[PDB]
Amino acid sequence: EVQLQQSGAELVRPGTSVKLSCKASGYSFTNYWMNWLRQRPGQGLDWIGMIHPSDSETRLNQKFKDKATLTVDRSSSTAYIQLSSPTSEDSAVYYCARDDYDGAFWGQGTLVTVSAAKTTPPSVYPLAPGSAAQTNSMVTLGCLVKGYFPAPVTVTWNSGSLSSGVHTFPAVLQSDLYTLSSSVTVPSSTWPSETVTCNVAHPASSTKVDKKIVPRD
Amino acid sequence: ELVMTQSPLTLSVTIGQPASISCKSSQSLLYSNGKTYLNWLLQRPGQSPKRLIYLVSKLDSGDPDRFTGSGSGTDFTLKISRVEAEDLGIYYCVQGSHFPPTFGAGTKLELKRADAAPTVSIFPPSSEQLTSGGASVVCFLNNFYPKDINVKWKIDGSERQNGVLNSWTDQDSKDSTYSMSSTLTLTKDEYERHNSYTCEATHKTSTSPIVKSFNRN
Repeated sequence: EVQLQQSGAELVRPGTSVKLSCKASGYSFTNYWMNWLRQRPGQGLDWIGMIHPSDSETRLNQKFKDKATLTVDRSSSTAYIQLSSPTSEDSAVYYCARDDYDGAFWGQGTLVTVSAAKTTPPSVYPLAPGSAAQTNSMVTLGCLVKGYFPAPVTVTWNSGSLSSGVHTFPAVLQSDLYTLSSSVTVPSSTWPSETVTCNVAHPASSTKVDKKIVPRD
Repeated sequence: ELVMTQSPLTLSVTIGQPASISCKSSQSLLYSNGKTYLNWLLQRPGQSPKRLIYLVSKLDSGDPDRFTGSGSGTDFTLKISRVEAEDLGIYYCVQGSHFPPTFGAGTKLELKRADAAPTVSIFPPSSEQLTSGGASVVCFLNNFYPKDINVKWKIDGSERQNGVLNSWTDQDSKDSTYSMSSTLTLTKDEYERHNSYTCEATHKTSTSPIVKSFNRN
């Protein structure tokens, strides 16, 4: 068959560098060009460049002229790319691919995160109703899970009891740090009478904390 | 450079029903030989892009004849005779006649359903957060449809946008509605210099702005 296996998620401290690899197998590595694409968070796809493993001839998208350097290692049929002095603007999922007549095959991609940030447990803040008395019958509370790094974080309400009527929004990486929120809805008869708490974990910090959502004064 | 305008950005399909996506190029892809280089890829959530059609209308290996590419020069279309669950995702358009090769923003398939107004809840900063010097106001606009919504934070009087971060959940697979979190972040003094905080949404279900605000009192 055919396959393009890429290296594991890499963390890159801004202003330094990284080198990702794509292991070719199941075909004559040096017979076709090797493409390298990028896909920033939420964005579409950017074609970085391509290199031919036969003679290392490279052809680069001029936008990455000074950021990407493409190389190949015939012996182990691996193709490499090296990001030179990457910014946060370079955080994304990098792919290698062969898209030609003899077939189009893509690697599983490599996540790259550029951030000076170090392991950081999140600040868990309770989102309690301001003063919208009842609103109706149902009530929604929330938990602001702010400032952690790296990702991800697990958020559950009342240790798993509460599952329906919950929305844990995708984390947004802003200014070196990840921030995310989660909401929950329950009948006005259950809260504040009972006790709603979000239990959020952050594996990288070996942390897991609970935040009782107290009725606002 | 060469620009690929795909559309619509998000297509609402109905399982079993047909679908049509459009992709135009800022210039002709009709090359000097006979080949007009234009392919479509399909990225199913969490997967790597998978080329489906190459050279305007040639299907790839194991491609249900349900997908049909066609087009000429600058206008191209991808059609699906009857959308199946597995087709859902983002479809990409890519050209290779011009250099560098370029993609369209991608068209996202989404299951249609009935319009639903969003529920809105605004949350004042956590004292716990204040103590730390910061202050974020959170707004949740849950379970709404269609996905298209317009949110603005109005402080006391006017609109403002410094320190605003929004996040969107994928189309819920249970009800097929969308949810959006919106966080306005201020310093504690910045926050304390104002009284009124409003979360204003303009959705198609209401000819009137949907509001939920709170004063610091």
